[PDB]
Amino acid sequence: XXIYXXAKXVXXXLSKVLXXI
Amino acid sequence: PVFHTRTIESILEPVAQQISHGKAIPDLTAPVSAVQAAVSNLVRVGKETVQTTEDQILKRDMPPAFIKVENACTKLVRAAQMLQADPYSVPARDYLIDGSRGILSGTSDLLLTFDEAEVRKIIRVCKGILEYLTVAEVVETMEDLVTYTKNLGPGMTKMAKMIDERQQELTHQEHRVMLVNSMNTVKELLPVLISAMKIFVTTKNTKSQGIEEALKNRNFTVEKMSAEINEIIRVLQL
Repeated sequence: XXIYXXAKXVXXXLSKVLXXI
Repeated sequence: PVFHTRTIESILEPVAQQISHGKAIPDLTAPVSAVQAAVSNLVRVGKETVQTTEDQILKRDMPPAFIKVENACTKLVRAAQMLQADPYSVPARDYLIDGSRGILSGTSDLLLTFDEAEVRKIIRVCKGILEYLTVAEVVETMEDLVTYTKNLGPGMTKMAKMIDERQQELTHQEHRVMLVNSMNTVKELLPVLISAMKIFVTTKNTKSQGIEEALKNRNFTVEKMSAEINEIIRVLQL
């Protein structure tokens, strides 16, 4: 479903924030 | 805790690990802004899935999950603002932490909720076969058995293919093995039931006393098949 791709796009985004500490 | 489903795991495991935490914190507005865009899109898809579904449980459980990641993303957007003013701000440090934590939880909740929806669909496929087994006791002619086999044949098939595709997805192994066994038992037991019925119908249309016998092997087979399908349903929910 579209749900999975959207959730992954939030998971990725969030990772990039955290990989900056 | 372990994400069941190989799919939820690939989505949430990388970041669940990272969320396992000083001095300088660089300027997070660019990245935090990409989280904010993605969570807006998630809420979008959520609302859609809600108005589009016929599942009552999905309708009341999914919204509280968008909201949770929505308010959690707010905490992240604000923690950035703050950290730009004072990179050493201890407040800001915590909003970022709780902010991310909230985002992990809500997303996870949202998916746990969506996964339950898919399981009910599957559960209902099973209940269909369970219904149609209770109708076995009314077949008395030899041409009514032909009707029966024609409907249940393909029905068992659909169930099998779909349980099979479901188990491959679970990330727990015992659960995977319980399903596979139970679907095998039921599949082996189908020709047994037909043969059982075929015997009943013949023993009836000929009148031969061993009909007490035939009727109870038929029934025993219906029961063993039902006991298993209920077991498939139970396991589906773990």
